[PDB]
Amino acid sequence: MPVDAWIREEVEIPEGVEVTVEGYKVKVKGPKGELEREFFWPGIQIFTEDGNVVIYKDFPRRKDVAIARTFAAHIRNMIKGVTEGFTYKLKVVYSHFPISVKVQGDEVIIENFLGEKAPRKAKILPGVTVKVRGQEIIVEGIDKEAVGQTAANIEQATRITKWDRRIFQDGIYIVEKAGKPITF
RNA sequence: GUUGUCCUCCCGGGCAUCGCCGGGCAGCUACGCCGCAGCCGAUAAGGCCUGAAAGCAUCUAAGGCCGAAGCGGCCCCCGA
Repeated sequence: MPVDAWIREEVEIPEGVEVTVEGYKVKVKGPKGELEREFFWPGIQIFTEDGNVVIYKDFPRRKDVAIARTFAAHIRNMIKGVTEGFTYKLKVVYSHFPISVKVQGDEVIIENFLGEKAPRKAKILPGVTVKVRGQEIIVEGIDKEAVGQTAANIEQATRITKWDRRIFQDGIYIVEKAGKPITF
């Protein structure tokens, strides 16, 4: 099990992303927008030491080392968030009634969900943009977290739990996440 | 309207503890009429995102998104 005792990690940043700290809060600014996050752990200093952002605490514990690596991964997703967007594709597939998925406002509305005269809805955050092209639907946007939430909110609304789950199966599902979610 | 009886008595009255019966206004009542929301925020159970401990995976270990007739505002009653 991990041989740390400093504990100190180092996070590699290019010259194409600059990062500036002011307290225990990290802001990452690159070509395409910027994104700020708050990393909230107590007793840990996050600071920029030259070209590298370093996350450290003097007293190592098993719990602190997990938190340090999670924060380090968050900066990396932010880095590849501020260079280029993340794309998840979802497909709408249906059991009987053609099903019309359009974005009206800052919510996606789905109508003709099993012949329904009522909406199913899922929230679409401003950092994420949702475009519908036929019955492929693409959730796209700056940050991996924003993109992950927006896409998943769409699947859960349409989610079948009200009847049989092997025979009633109409709804829009996560065809791409970055593999094929999710099985046992 | 009407029985008995009293006033001589038509008229007009007493009493039988409203004499009894018939109608019914005001007023009071139902066996009458009229009125008595939504939404939101924060949460449960739950569904999940990112994501480690365990380079992967994972709804949780931190961060984050929703979500109860229940909880508050909203609402009704009292209140120098």
